[PDB]
Amino acid sequence: SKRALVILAKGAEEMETVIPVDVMRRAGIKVTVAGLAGKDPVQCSRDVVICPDASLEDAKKEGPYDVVVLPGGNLGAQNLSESAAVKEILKEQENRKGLIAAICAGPTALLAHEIGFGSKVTTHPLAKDKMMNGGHYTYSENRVEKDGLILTSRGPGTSFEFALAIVEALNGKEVAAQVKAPLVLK
Amino acid sequence: SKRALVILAKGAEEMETVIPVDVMRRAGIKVTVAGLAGKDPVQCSRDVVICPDASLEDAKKEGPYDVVVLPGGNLGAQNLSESAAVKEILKEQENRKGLIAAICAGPTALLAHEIGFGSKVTTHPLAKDKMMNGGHYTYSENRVEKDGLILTSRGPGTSFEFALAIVEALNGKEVAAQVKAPLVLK
Repeated sequence: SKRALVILAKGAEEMETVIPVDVMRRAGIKVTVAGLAGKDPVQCSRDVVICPDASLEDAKKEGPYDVVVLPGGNLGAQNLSESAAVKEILKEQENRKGLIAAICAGPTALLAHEIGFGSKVTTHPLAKDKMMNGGHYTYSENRVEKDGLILTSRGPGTSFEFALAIVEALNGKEVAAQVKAPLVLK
Repeated sequence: SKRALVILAKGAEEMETVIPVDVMRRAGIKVTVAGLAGKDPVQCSRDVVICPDASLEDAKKEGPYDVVVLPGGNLGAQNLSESAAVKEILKEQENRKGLIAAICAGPTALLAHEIGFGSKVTTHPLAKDKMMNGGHYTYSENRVEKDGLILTSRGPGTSFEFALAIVEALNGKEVAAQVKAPLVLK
């Protein structure tokens, strides 16, 4: 009965959006895919078009959520970083001691909104310098990094690991293992 | 300048749809996401809603394609299996000696349409018995199986491998390696 908010902006990495949504739903998490710009379909980085479940404005009224998830994609992460609405959502989640999960370029939105300073984080290798501007975080090359309530990961190829880490954090290791087996992961 | 047709039906596994589309586009392949039922948005197995690029009817007029891709998801694969339009597309592709790629439950649509009999194939473990009804194929537990122009794979967790195998088949090993590195695969 845990709840996840996935914030979907134009230019989001569609694999990094869909893998966590799908895996979290397999884990019995109630996931809301919320469109940053509104209710309209979102054109992702490789032109996959995804229809959000709700606008972010409407989804926020239905919170709070057990996790807020930020997909990557450079242009998607920049749109998340420039959003006052995302700022408020992340600050409130941080304030209530709720989990925040971000992947690839996604964690650079944490920097933009001054979230989780002092945490160990990872990002896509190409996003490291952006994330580390100012030295506000300590960098990690782990495929998934979790420092308390800040959970980060590196890229499309770590999305399953990222998603299962979220499942483990919310629903426990046993559920994560049960969800993992039918995926045919290596 | 290679071209891929991805046939998207209600109940398709969204990870198995999006990963190949995204990875193939990273490889410079022109991908058409074609809606089986028409141009309308498609509700995937875990409720991700994807807007196709075109209807299958319209996409067929723009062929032929260097690969026809069948995602899995049990209900999606069943819809592919029951479609006369898919039958014609697969038979024509087989007739012109073009590549057909299917993942998870996806290969059971090959059985339904009598495509590639005598090939070595793999499927999701839970789809093995369906696929092997009649003994028309030889079963494999390889994560990706390629027997000439029939390329198969096992599940969401083999989707990157499946996608990169398609890229290698169309654009060569060097391009596949170049596309792979920024994904941060294990």
